[PDB]
Amino acid sequence: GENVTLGRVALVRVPNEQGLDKKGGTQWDSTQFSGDKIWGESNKGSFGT
Amino acid sequence: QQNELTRNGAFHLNKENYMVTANDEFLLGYQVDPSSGEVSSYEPQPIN
Repeated sequence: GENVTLGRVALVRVPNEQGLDKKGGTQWDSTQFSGDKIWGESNKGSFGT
Repeated sequence: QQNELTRNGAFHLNKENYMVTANDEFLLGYQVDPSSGEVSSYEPQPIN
């Protein structure tokens, strides 16, 4: 009966999503036109849930 | 001053949050205040 939080999922938003470069397997990476990866939680500020 | 006229509206954002075209060419627009009404300054400048 020990209910403990193990972490929380990280959510990444880039200013220019169109500029993300396409890797394989429905994945992307940050590039110089995509901006820098903005690390944030979910449901905070401009991030979704 | 160095601006060119176009018609297509395929715009997007860049890393600096400037509305640009596909070629990373910056759009121009009028400066209006958050409380202003009509155009305040008629000299165009990039939209932020």
